Amino acid sequence: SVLGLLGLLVGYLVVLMYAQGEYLFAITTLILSSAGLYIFANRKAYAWRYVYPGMAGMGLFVLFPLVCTIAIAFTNYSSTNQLTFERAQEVLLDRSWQAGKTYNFGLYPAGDEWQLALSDGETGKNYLSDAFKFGGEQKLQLKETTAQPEGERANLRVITQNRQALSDITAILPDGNKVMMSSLRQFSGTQPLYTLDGDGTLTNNQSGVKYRPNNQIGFYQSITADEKLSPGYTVTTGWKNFTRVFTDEGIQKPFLAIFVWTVVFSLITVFLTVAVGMVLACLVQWEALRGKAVYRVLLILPYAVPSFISILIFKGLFNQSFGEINMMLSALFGVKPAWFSDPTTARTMLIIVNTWLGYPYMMILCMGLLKAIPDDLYEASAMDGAGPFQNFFKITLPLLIKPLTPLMIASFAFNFNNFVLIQLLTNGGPDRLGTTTPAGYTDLLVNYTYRIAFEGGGGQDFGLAAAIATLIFLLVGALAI
Amino acid sequence: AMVQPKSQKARLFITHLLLLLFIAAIMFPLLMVVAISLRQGNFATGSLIPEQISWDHWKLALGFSVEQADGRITPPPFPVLLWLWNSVKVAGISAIGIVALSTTCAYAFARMRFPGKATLLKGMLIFQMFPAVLSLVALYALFDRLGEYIPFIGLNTHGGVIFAYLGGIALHVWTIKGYFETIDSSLEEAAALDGATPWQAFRLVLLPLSVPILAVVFILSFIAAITEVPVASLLLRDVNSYTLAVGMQQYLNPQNYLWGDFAAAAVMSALPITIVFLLAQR
Amino acid sequence: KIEEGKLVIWINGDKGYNGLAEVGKKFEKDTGIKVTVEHPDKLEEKFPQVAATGDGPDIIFWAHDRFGCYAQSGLLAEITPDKAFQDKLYPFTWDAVRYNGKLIAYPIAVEALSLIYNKDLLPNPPKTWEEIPALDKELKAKGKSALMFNLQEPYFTWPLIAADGGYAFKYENGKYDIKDVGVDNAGAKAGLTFLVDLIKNKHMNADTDYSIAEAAFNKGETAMTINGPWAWSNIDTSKVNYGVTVLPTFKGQPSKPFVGVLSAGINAASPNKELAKEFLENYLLTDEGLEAVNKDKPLGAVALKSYEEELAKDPRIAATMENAQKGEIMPNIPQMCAFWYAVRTAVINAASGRQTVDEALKDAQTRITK
Amino acid sequence: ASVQLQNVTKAWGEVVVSKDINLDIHEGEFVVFVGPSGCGKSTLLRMIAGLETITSGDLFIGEKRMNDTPPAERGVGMVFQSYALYPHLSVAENMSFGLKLAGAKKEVINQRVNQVAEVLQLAHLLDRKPKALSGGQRQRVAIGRTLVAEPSVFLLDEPLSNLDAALRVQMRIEISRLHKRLGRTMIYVTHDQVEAMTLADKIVVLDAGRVAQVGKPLELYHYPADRFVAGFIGSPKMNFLPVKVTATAIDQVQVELPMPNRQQVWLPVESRDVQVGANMSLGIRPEHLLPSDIADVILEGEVQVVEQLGNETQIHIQIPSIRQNLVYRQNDVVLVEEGATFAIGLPPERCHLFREDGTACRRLHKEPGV
Amino acid sequence: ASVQLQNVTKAWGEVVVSKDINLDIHEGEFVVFVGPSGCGKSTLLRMIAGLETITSGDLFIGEKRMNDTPPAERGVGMVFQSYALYPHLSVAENMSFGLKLAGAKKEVINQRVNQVAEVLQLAHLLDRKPKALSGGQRQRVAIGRTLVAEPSVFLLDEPLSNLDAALRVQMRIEISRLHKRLGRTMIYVTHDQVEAMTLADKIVVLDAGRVAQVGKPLELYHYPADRFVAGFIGSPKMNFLPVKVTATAIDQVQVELPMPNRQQVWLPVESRDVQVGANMSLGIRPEHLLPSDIADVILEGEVQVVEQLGNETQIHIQIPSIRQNLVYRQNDVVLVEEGATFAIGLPPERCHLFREDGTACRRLHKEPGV
Ligand SMILES: CCCCCC/C=C/CCCCCCCCCC(=O)O[C@H](COC(=O)CCCCCCCCCCCCCCC)COP(=O)(O)OC[C@@H](O)CO
Ligand SMILES: OC[C@H]1O[C@H](O[C@H]2[C@H](O)[C@@H](O)[C@@H](O)O[C@@H]2CO)[C@H](O)[C@@H](O)[C@@H]1O
Ligand SMILES: OC[C@H]1O[C@H](O[C@H]2[C@H](O)[C@@H](O)[C@@H](O)O[C@@H]2CO)[C@H](O)[C@@H](O)[C@@H]1O
Ligand SMILES: [Mg+2]
Ligand SMILES: [Mg+2]
Repeated sequence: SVLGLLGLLVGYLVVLMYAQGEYLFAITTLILSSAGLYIFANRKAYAWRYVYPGMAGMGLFVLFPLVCTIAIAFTNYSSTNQLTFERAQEVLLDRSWQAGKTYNFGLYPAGDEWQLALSDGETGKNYLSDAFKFGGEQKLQLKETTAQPEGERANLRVITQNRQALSDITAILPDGNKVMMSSLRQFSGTQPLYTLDGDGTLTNNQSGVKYRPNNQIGFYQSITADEKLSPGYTVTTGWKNFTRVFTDEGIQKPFLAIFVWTVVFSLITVFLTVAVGMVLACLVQWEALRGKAVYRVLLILPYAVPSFISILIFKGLFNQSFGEINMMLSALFGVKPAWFSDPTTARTMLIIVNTWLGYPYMMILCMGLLKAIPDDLYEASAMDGAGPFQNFFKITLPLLIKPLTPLMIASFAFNFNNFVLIQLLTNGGPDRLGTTTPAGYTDLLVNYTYRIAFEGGGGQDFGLAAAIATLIFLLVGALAI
Repeated sequence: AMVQPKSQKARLFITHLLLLLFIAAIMFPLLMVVAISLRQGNFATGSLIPEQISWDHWKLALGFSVEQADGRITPPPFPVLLWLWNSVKVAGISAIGIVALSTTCAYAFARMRFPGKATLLKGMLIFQMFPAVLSLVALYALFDRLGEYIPFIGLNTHGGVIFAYLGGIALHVWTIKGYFETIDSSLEEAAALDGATPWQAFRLVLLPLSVPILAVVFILSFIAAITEVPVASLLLRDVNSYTLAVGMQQYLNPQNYLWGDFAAAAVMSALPITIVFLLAQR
Repeated sequence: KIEEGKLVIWINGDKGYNGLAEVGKKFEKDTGIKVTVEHPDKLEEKFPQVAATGDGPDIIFWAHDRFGCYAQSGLLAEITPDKAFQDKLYPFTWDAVRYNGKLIAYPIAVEALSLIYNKDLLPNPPKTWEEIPALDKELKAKGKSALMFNLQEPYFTWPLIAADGGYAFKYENGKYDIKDVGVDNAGAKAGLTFLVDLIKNKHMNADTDYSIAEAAFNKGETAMTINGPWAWSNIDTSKVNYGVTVLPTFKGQPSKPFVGVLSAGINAASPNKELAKEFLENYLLTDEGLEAVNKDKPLGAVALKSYEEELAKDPRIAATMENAQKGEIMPNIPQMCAFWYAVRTAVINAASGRQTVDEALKDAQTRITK
Repeated sequence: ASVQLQNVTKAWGEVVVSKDINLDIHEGEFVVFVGPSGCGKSTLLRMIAGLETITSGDLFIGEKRMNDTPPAERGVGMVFQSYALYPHLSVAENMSFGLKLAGAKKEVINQRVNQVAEVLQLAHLLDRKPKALSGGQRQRVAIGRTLVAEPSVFLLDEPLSNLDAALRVQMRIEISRLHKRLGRTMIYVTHDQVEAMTLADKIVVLDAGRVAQVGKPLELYHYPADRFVAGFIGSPKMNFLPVKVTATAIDQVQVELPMPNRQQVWLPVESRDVQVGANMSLGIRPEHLLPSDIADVILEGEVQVVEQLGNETQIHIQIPSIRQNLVYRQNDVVLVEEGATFAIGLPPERCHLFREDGTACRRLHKEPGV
Repeated sequence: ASVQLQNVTKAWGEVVVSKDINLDIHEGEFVVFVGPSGCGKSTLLRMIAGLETITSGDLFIGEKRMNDTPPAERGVGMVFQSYALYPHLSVAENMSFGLKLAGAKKEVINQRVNQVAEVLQLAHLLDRKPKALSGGQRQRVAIGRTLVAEPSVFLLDEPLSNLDAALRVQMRIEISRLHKRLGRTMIYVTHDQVEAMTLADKIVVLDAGRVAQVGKPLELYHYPADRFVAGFIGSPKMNFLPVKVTATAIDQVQVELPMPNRQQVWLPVESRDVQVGANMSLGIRPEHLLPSDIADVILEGEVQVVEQLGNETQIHIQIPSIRQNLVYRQNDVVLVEEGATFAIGLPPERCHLFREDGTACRRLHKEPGV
């Protein structure tokens, strides 16, 4: 019933995955599909039915783009080397040079059929084609005339409506050569810049220079019996990107240095957010407190505001010379801290902002997790004569840290790769001096690798960044063993 | 409810002031936005408390044009309301999807016995630790090949952005499993003896008792998707299909700093998550 | 894949995008084809990224200096104006949009920075950079300040640096020699040192950006600013009594601002190259179209000869051209867009006090060459 | 040490859960509060302990008022119903926790722990955590904890209530022998009437908050104040027969039985404030009932349930015209099958009598033990 | 309809909790498994229900093997120890949940619940939820569920374990009346020996996962097969005295008491497999001890505890030369103060004798009811 209809797509997609190329994606599409049919059909595998749809998402949208990203590392993927070879030549073959001169054209109705007219400005002569029907690639031989065509000239709107059929019409003069639509008002001779023969050798039509695909650098290059055509294509390079990480001194320089900041940043985040989160969660549920429910919503509010807009409003608030925080921080005290210029002051700001950002989540967590403690433990403590502080450190805290550990080691993992905070607030903070790659003081491992690949200027090597992305992750694979 | 020592109020009163000062410290930034959203002009700098109200910034956030006495009617620079509904769609559908996938999977992990259930969960977490930001190159290529076959979940689609998030469930799976292993075993066993199949026990016994955890998982996932930037702005290309996160960063062009217009939209951007919190009192 | 049947246009946010849209509505009225104008953040970066995958706008707006990098990357289609159209613009603007003997964009308007002064606070603006610190003390005690302009971009700080003898690439008779860069020399150092000395004497903040500068001048807090024609529309609204004049001279030598020409290129991946041609040639680059944009935010001294002569009578544009003559035209070579990144890093790190001018520029010098 | 309650009342907004109840508990006295679940036993204990505020009335411990004194300074300890053992702490840390905080003494801790662990055989469990221990051991840690603290008043909220029947019986002896060895004031709370009888110097019966009766265990058994006390104390429940008063004297009262054979008998009981024709309740305990050949008052019915306990035989008899199976009790083994006919003797000397409201008529029959 | 277990063995990894145990349970038989907590009572019940796997052995329910048969198709109904009441569902839905799913019958559901709710008095609590009910009401709901199910086999896991003492006595009658009414197979599990003795037709005593004895309650009481069985049955624990065998005879066994007055008594007990000089345990129940004036074998010592139960009197006596208190039990009321000297008679006819391995010597005295 449903086995056959879902079995229909296995062969409607599977077979077409083999066709039209795409060999890289045709493999996993069947492996994941055939496993889903085997599990959901016979009742021998029932436990996997609850697991499969979960891991299928994990595979397609987490595991694949990772394996694929590691494949990106073995190649020279760059701002220049960005497309496949068949997309590179597709671009190169598309571009065209103008040969012949321009003519002004007009569209004139003759019953149901149309009529074209060009006008040479050099000679002053006019040319007019026979009656034709719009549609398909057709050639029209124009004839010289002194008379006017019957029927009024078509307005722009009408010529725009028939633009597609008009672009395929290749008109030709009695004297000149082929001429095609160049705008809504003009016709000019536009021939393709290159031609591709039997072998993959592009030959120029204006200069006449031939070009062959150089698969060492990834470009079409000029050969003599050196020009480099620069749309560019992606080609494998092997261990060349991985070796650069172990070879370079200017890439390795901040690489170890920001690692320290990354871990230190996330440790201090976890510690302060848990502290603030827990202490408040204890206080909001405290019996003796009056407006518990009012306090509860107010302390949570920061979380009801999206992270990115908080960071952006903080960025403007933390401005050094101007900006409202230092405006009042110089009125009292008298200091205007260098929140962006100084490495430490910036690093401090990050933590202040992140603590603001991160405490509500820990509070909410502790609020629920706090209910796992039975009330009579504090009643037995009251008999023995313990104060509020004594209760917290001898009972509350040690009884919360165990169920909390996995959630805060998860918080360390989150804040380890907290990309959006750094990019939006500081984007690397103060610049790290004398580096071959773009690097900052507040950059995390995710930020540094991102700068290497995507940041305009100072190199855009997607491959090198992919090599470092793999090198991080595989070394985090030590957290397993 | 228990007799209290040392006048009690010594600590109670001093706590009221400490929280009262704390809420002031944390509300300040948000009160700035509200103030900037009412201040006239789009300048980055201005008076802490506005001399006179403006409304102008709130007018173009809601879609109205305004007439400044100088150069005629200025139109709303960005479709903020559309961006708002877009964010709700992508995160809402996203979060239901995440709950459904992660809740069912955890049920098998907590109850059903199958070999290597420990290593798969371990592996799921470790793989998820790798940031999606260092995969954007591959992600674009993924939805590029995927787009030409199933158009409604490819590049420049909300379905694509939703299906992109549907991977991150490992964390939730653990949490939900952990919650399941807290519920009394007898209930599912008593259901089994009554005749209930493993699914019947899931829906009629286990689910209705797990409402609060699934509520939290939804809220967390909903928040997570509302603020996602890297992937969202990578896949979503058309302005009219932007989510709040993608679009809201167009306000702060260094040479076209619309700081006022931004503030009105920023307060408006807090609405969906707050709506969720206020409905989640059950 | 860029959609066929419509025109997506990208233009920097500080230009008159709403006006340009009005031109698009007329194009829609006549052709029935919808024009979408957008002003994405960091446009100079976004376009190369999207266009390389065959995406982005059909028409792209920037100063001509970035267009050489775009053309070399295969992101630009060769534009094809006939003899009659080329004769409608000034020849020196076509030279700005020429890369390897080919026209890669339509030049729209000539841009140049000028010193903008508040008349009520300062009736006689300084002819020299040297007399500003003295003037600042005078105005600072009055509750105000002398000069506030964007320091985060080199485009705004290059006039002072290139005054005593700074340059990007030495232009030999024929072509730009890319091995001779004048950001390291004594002239470039002396200029940037003067900037740092204005910061070290509290006349300026190291982190003053475009947003703060535009705020300070339009609210009447500073007497002077350094800005382009696009910014005049905001000053009109603020009803500040302002003049536009020559840039101050440093060490006797005049400030030499890099002259930009706002240019419109056609995406090499557009299936609307014919419609893109008609819009720009017959709608934008007419007396009516340019007026629509200039009425939103001033273009400066336009490339279209007909509208330029209507526009030349405005003293603001006279002063724009006067400073343009004293500066030199921005090169379009692919090494130019790599020129700005290093100078950005150099100036900001020098102004902050992280590096001395000598150390900050030496890093930039070895970066341009490589 | 001496704990006394004057008009103590607990309310929850509007729900008066406990009426104004007076209790006088002398130094070193073993007092047991008994009643059904939810009758307010723990509420009282918590009010004495300080874990619950007193809405109305006065509470004294050692002849000073404690109502507003914090729980710690009351000189009072509590074994909690759930044991309230700290899950994260060891047995030795659970037992010493009290004096561990404030006034910590390393050497004194070791003594008090090992001494109390000696008398409860817990020296081998000190290093262990509560989750590793069995229920029975965890109880000994709970009691052990307060024994280390050495309070003047011990408060026990159902310490035996969660143990195996055989372990419950054994632990009763331990508590008795602990009581006499210490000689200190102990307030005990249970629902088991057996524990009240075998432990208490003085019993306090609670009926929906109200104190029903106070006195010696053996006094509560023979002479109950109302129908509730009579029905609550005793191994199997006392037999209640609806009777009608026909004759009244100065010494005894005659009542009519609900049988078709209307028999009448005099009962040596109080005759102050009694009326003829009042529907009363006859009280007779299963143990007190006699064989048919001895007595003159005979009740005959059908045997429904026979419970062979080994040490005794309990027989449930369906007497006609009354929907209540009469319970008999006798030593050794009685060979009577289920369904067979049986007759018993009703002794007037061992009879109780209750009013319409439930108030018991004072028994004049002198019993040994009071 | 008739469950039976052959060579049944349960194991956890390597630990073999239960060895090959044989049990045969007849149709309509009421079988009670008794033993301490953690002796495997629930496990046995769970293995019959299919919630737990039988490692080695055969399980029959109504003359067919059930080992691998899913729990649902076992024709069995369990009352869980926790009650296993669905918190989200009402009382009505808790009792009808079985026939709600797998073929709903709206008309029938209403009937089957109301018929069961009538014979438990749950009619006014149908629409209520498990949190609103009390523990006593919750128990009846848990039983109700299976009564609606009407299975061939009932499995009750300590249904009286958590109730009040007085309510635990009342419900025992409600159970026995329900058994003879339904007339179906019932497997009962409890730690309380009283429940075993009253309710069961056949008792199975468990000791560390091992079946120690099977038989009628009165057989278990009079003739235990080992020391464990003897010490598990009977209100207070049987007295045990360390004796040394001095002489043997086909008809009886002679032992020596550990006293300085080394008395030697002849016990009417199986001399089979008993040697002279072998150290043994003399068993004697508190009820079976006689007043001193009756017998000639006297035991004298100091009174440690006097427990006035009202209906009886329990007396604990410290006999020198045995550091275990001799427990005495006498009907009516005995006026003896603690610390006084008390002597009792040790009747040889009523004595048990156990070997080193705890195995009982078969009693040759004929007790009535066996
Ligand atoms: C770095 C810290 C930043 C903190 C930011 C938070 C900002 C809010 C300002 C409030 C500051 C606290 C001032 C203390 C005021 C006393 C409050 C009080 O006296 O109220 C107490 C509330 O408890 C309680 O939070 C106990 C009181 C908590 C005090 C302990 C605070 C020390 C935190 C540092 C420890 C780090 C945690 C380590 C995490 C890995 C009363 O408790 P009890 O009735 O005995 O307990 C029993 C009941 O709770 C049972 O449910
Ligand atoms: O801790 C800083 C961080 O906290 C929050 O991030 C949460 C996230 O929302 C959850 O989904 C989960 O993964 O845990 C994270 C932290 O442990 C805030 O959302 C975020 O703004 C802030 O940076
Ligand atoms: O600052 C580097 C930047 O300078 C120029 O950009 C100018 C632009 O030409 C103006 O029209 C206006 O938008 O201000 C910009 C500076 O903020 C160059 O055109 C550009 O290539 C370069 O990156
Ligand atoms: Mg209680
Ligand atoms: Mg059990």
